[PDB]
Amino acid sequence: DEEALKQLAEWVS
Amino acid sequence: ATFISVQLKKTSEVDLAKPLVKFIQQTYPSGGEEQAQYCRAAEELSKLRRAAVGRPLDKHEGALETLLRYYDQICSIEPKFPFSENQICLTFTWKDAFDKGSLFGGSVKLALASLGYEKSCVLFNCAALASQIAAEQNLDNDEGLKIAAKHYQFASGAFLHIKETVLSALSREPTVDISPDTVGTLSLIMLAQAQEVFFLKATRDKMKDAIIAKLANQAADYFGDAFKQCQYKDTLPKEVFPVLAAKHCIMQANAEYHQSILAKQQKKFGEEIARLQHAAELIKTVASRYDEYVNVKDFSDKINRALAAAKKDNDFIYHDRVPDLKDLDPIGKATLVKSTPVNVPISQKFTDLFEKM
Repeated sequence: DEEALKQLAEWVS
Repeated sequence: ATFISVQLKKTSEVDLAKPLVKFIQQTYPSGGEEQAQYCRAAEELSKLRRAAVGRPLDKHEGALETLLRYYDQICSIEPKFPFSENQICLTFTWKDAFDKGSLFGGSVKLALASLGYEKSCVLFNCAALASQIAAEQNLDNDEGLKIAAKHYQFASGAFLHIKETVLSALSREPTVDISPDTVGTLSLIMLAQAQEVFFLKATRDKMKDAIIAKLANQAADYFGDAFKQCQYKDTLPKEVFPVLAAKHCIMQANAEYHQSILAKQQKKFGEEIARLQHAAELIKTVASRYDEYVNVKDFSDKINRALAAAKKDNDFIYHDRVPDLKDLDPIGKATLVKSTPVNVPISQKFTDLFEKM
């Protein structure tokens, strides 16, 4: 389930 | 939404230029032009301090960038000027951000002839402003969210940097607001709030209930740990401990609430009821201990709506056994948040006023 998790990590980037 | 932010430390005005100009006319026999401009660049630096740390509170990227420039500058002056040899004659005086001191006297203040002390209190105020700006954001907005998350993470990394370096750089015993214990705790608080901001992002983007629950579960760990660093301590303002205790339970209730929606989807009706009963108990605790500090009323109603509907149908239709909490799988933890390292320069498009020196 760590797919949508990267697409959250890389938003504040 | 009840967010913790930190008050800036107060300082008193200093003439940075006078003592810097006089100690530039050394090696550098150039009593002419080139050397006597590095002495008007020291006028810019003194003016920069008055700007960073003297002006009435402004809460924009305006005021923070000023502060962060000033920090950048101070750090690039440390090779340029003899100060852990000291050598030079500057005294910075700062009041403690939290300790009012006895009104049987004055402030809790600390004067020190140190660039170390200066940069620490500066960094403190960079973190504190960052926390004020983060707490200010409208979290019903995706860019508000993003500014909060970025700034809470900055503030966290910057309090943490002070924790690893205050004692090294001060030589003397620091004041309690900048000491490693207060500041390690402020770091964890900002980081908790950064995570809470990602939970709210995910709520808002209507992500998978499983995602949201792990984000809430990890927030509860962070808030749990911060309130435990405050349990035996009266350093921070009095609203801090109860807010962190409340948030730790609110976050756990959000974890259980979203994990309950997943259980239902999966037709695990007993588990749904068990998680919802846990949520309601947590939220009932917070409503009765911490009502001066949070309003938990709509969440509580929402949980009660879901639990009343759940129980009615389980009793009338499914007859699932409501399991005991110790028999449920743990909700996982998703951490989306780190302490931003302090790597000079921290300001936008920095230029050192004493670069070619």
